[PDB]
Amino acid sequence: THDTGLDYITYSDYELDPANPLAGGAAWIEGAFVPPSEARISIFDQGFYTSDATYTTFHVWNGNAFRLGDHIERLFSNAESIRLIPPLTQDEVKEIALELVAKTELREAMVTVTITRGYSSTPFERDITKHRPQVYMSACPYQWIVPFDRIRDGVHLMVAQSVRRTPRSSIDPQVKNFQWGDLIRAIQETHDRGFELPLLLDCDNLLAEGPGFNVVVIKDGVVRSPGRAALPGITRKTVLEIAESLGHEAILADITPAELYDADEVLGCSTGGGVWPFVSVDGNSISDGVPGPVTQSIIRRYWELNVEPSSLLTPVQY
Amino acid sequence: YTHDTGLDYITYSDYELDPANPLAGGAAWIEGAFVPPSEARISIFDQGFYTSDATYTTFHVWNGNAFRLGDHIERLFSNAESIRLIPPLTQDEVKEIALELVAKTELREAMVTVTITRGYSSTPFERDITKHRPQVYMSACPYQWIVPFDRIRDGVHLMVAQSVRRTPRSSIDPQVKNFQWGDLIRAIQETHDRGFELPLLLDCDNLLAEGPGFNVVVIKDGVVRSPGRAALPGITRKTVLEIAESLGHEAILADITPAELYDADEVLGCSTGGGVWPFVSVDGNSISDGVPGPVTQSIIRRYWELNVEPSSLLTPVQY
Amino acid sequence: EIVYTHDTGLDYITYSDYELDPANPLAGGAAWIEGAFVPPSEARISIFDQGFYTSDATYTTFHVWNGNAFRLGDHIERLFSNAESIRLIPPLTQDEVKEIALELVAKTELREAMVTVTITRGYSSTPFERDITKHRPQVYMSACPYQWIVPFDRIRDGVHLMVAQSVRRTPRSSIDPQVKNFQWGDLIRAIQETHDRGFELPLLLDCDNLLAEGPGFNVVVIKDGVVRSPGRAALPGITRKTVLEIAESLGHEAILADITPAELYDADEVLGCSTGGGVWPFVSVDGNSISDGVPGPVTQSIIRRYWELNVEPSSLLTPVQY
Amino acid sequence: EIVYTHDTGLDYITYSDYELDPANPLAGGAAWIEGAFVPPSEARISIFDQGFYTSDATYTTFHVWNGNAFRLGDHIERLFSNAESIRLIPPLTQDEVKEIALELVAKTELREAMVTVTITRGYSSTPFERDITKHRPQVYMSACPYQWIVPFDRIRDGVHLMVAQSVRRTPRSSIDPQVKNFQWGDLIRAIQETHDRGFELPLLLDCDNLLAEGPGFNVVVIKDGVVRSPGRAALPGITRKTVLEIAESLGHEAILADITPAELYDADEVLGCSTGGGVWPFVSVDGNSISDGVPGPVTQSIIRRYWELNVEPSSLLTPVQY
Ligand SMILES: *[C@@H](CC(=O)c1ccc(Br)cc1)c1c(COP(=O)([O-])[O-])cnc(C)c1O
Ligand SMILES: *[C@@H](CC(=O)c1ccc(Br)cc1)c1c(COP(=O)([O-])[O-])cnc(C)c1O
Ligand SMILES: *[C@@H](CC(=O)c1ccc(Br)cc1)c1c(COP(=O)([O-])[O-])cnc(C)c1O
Ligand SMILES: *[C@H](CC(=O)c1ccc(Br)cc1)c1c(COP(=O)([O-])[O-])cnc(C)c1O
Repeated sequence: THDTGLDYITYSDYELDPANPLAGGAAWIEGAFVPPSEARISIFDQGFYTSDATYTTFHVWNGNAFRLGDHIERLFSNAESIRLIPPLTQDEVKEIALELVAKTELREAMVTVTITRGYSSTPFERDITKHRPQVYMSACPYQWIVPFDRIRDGVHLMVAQSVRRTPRSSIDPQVKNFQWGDLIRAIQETHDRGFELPLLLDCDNLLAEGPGFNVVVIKDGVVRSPGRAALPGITRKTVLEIAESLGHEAILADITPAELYDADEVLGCSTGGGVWPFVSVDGNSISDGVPGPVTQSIIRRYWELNVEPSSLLTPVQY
Repeated sequence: YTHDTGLDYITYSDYELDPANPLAGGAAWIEGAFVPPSEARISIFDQGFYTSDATYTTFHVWNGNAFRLGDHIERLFSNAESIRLIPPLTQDEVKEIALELVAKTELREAMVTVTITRGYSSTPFERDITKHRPQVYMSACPYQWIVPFDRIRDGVHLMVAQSVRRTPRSSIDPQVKNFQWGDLIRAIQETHDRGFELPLLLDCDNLLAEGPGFNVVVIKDGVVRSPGRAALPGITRKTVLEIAESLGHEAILADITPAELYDADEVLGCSTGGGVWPFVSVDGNSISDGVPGPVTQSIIRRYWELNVEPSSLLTPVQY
Repeated sequence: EIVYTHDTGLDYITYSDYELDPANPLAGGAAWIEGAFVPPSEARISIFDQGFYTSDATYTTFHVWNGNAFRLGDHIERLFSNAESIRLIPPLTQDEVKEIALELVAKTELREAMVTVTITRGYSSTPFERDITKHRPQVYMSACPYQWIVPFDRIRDGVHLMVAQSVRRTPRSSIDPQVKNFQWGDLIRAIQETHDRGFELPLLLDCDNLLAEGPGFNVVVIKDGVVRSPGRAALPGITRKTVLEIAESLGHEAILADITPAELYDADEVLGCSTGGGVWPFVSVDGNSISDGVPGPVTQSIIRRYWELNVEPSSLLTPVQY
Repeated sequence: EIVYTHDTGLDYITYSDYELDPANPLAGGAAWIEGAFVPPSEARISIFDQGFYTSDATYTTFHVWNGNAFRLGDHIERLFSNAESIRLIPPLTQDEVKEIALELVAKTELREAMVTVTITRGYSSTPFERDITKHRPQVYMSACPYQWIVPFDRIRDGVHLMVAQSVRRTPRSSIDPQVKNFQWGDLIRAIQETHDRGFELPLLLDCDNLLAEGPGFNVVVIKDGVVRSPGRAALPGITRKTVLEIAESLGHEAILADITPAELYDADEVLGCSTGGGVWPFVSVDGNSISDGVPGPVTQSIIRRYWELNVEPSSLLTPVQY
């Protein structure tokens, strides 16, 4: 829990049971519910040594899971893209994940579901029937990519020059993955040059995405986000739906660096922190330099959707 | 842990594993402890897993001797430096621990992996770089063969991948050994679809790159060439080019076109995982007369001699 | 002997019935160069024009059918936009270009024609010029008989497509395909590969292995009643624009998108489009049949409607004053 | 009026002392087009030549200094090799090309000159021609006064380099930089960026973010006595070849290699080279000084030796018969 300093983001008023060994954090590994200190996987799992895996991360707020159906549908689609047959159904995954959160007692949480090729085979296996895929889960306190004061005041963005986003013809960014070699290089560049977060470009020098977040660009009342070298984010989807509710045209598109610098407003979005403003790029102010009014309406409406009763929410049974 | 090979130049050791030893035939070193394979586990909160923020190397032991251990650990530490990772052990400390690990398994023929990660005490968004706490993990297992023995003798059928290309140096550098195999796995899958044995990937410029776990070498008019850019600087590759120079051939790193691959006199593959083997066809097209060439055969034999003949390439394991 | 008409064997494509005046030295073909209307044999440019030796130029090609120019306004707007993208200031206005081009066609007496308008950086300057004010851009035009990228029997029966493997479309970060240009090094390589492998036309892929375009044409892919065409590594074609408008009028969702090779092979229908020939079907890819290997019904209705739009009085048509 | 000599301010570069005959209509500049020797104002080509509208062509540019052609054999060999790479069969032999080119220079009376030889696919066919035998390739030549990519004072004092960020060199998988070509879309963008950011010349990177080349020149990087130049995304320059030979003669290791931006910034010395100006220093990159910001000693000895090779009797020189 925290006091946020923002009227639209609150936190539950509760205390964790110290008699419960899973309280405040836990994992599900090979059929067992375990505490964080016992949450370990085999070094012989291909999910480690060939990163042969995909995943998704959903969140729980005030005791409700946000867009669980969308999340598990994306996970299973991503698994299909890499020819991975999950050993559980979508319904089974949902039930186990919700149970895991319940055992932690966490009302505000992050829940990761990972599917790997497993430890019963190697990448050179001739017989595809010999592969034995694994599912791993973890539930932890909600994590913030940017702090609360920066959600209010905005963040300073940098366009990376020493690295570009991996092409779809090598390792597809539309498949959520742990292969962050390029994304880590971008973070390191950000430390060197003295900025807060990086945005990468693609092979054609068009806007891609950042480490753990999508970017959105607002110009003359039109709301645009990168369609190609970017994860199809659930937060992004929500942002574009909100934009349409407010009477704006909202579309996926190819966006140039010139268009980024010349934008009315710019924002970032992710399951890990929700929505926040980007007020400058490479030290150049975006319209002056303070969070724009369309961005502010979007941020407020997003957090309303986390609490107002709808089909977007699934109650956790504690 | 042993085989009859059917080849005069590859011979396993004649011995038996002690069944009273719980580490016999396989073991790992994890967070200061020597453990059996079933207890060899790492934290899911290690960044080496969830951001693949790690590098590694794999060396081998043959007839009780580690092969080119110094070169291997030098490459590992160089790769760590390339990704700004400060190892928590020295090169000497790593060598001593790795050799002890093998000794405890009693394996005379083995594969030994040394991995360095960013660790589990921090996250990718950490503001203070001093807060990172890197980890070292090791494992020792029986020697593994990327191709079987009959195929080392008779040759392998290669495929040039069309649905995927090797990750560029401007995204994830192939010259840093890494676990980020998304492209390499796609290539293996394409090989199953099209009915071939192993794949070779191309780079962004449609020049020869490398394969999943191996380098490629191309021989034409007595000149021996291997890809210099989109390829790991292999220790086996290095040995192959040294052997070629010994035999009086010009041996160089270079940019190689697909046309040059199809028109080659000889083609071979190399890796710590299996040594050296011939590639006798590409996309169903024969390389020369479709049988292993004579320069390839001399290289294969000489490689295995170097694994047994007493030299500075060898380091004895104290069993 | 200039060929300027044909019997097509198709009820929806009909040439005009007329004769060229042999007393006219510009009849059947002509050019506009440095203020002068000239015959083809005198249609020459300076080797010192940067439009040649650095290919520092852009262009467009429109057509005339049964005495009417098709979508002239859209064509000249795209040309001027393409010029702006490469920082080239045209020495004529859009209106002036339209007037000169229409006159040129009139002088040829051609009722069915292809008209190319080219803008170059010129011959008064070099690429290393320090003072940008010293550049003196040039406009060149030519008008010729209508040309067909594919023959009439293939418009009816369909064409055999090949996906290129030895070459890829130049990236937007080097030479932008969204700017019409003469820099065809990649496209010519693709054509040569089609001769090697024994196919009729090539389709190139982009850096991400997504569908791009072909030499002188855009590609369109139809699946479960949805009509899609490549948005990135492709010229914003005027024929493409017309095809998508027609699809919407038939009640289909019609969009620009990123399209995979798997999707191409698994398509219900595939077609090609260009000013140079209109619209035609692609019935196989790499020797694999698309559906049952015959032109699909959505494609057929698009082809027929396209040619109807070339004759039915609309704002898409501009009459030539012969 | 025609400028054909200068006082250079440099002891190692000296023009010839002579006067052009004003009775000669080809004096000071001329071209060879379709079998005819013509003056610059009549030097024109057909707009229907594919060398224009599909840039389906390759070329080379050699120079003449103090009445001798420099490395003519190497130049014509590269030209014929480049033609072969794009499946273009030249309509003249290498000997015929040499003889015609030398005659052309002789007719201009120029002792210091630039000579361009171009081979195109021609005007007797189109890119869609089914029968390869129907292609009729053309050769075009021009001879002009020697041209300087950088002025004399900058050869002495050095040039300010910029690494381009808005554009990258066309990949070998689209349009090959190892085939000399007129397809300069990326190179022109780089020049434009140089005007925007306030620098003198640009250097482009390749797809892997490694050093490529510049517009009309190769780059060379010197570090701890080792001399290196980009091997992949770069023309195999004749000037580059000469520079590396000179480096070996001075006792330096001289090699083609993959070079990173970090290595460029950290270099002891950096230089540029081309037929169009010879050799010159690069003293800063993106406003950052290379070493102490003045031309390095290895660079200076290379520059001087290059110009010695242009005058000292050797097999590198072919005399023009005036
Ligand atoms: C390393 C691949 C291996 O080390 C390995 C080990 C066991 C097996 Br069954 C398969 C592969 C590798 C190389 C080889 O370089 P070196 O000879 O080990 O120094 C080459 N290229 C890639 C991409 C690799 O991963
Ligand atoms: C334009 C190509 C042509 O206009 C053309 C003209 C005549 C012939 Br015989 C062949 C080609 C082009 C397009 C499509 O242009 P639009 O649909 O007519 O506006 C698409 N892609 C490329 C690369 C082109 O050059
Ligand atoms: C060749 C460029 C030239 O030939 C040239 C001639 C005159 C002028 Br003012 C400018 C340029 C070129 C090279 C260098 O090749 P070489 O050393 O002359 O054999 C390198 N890279 C490119 C892209 C070129 O065009
Ligand atoms: C995944 C982002 C996360 O799941 C995540 C988890 C914890 C933290 Br502290 C930060 C981020 C991801 C996204 C997110 O899109 P979505 O809105 O969660 O669907 C976007 N882009 C990339 C590359 C990601 O990895």
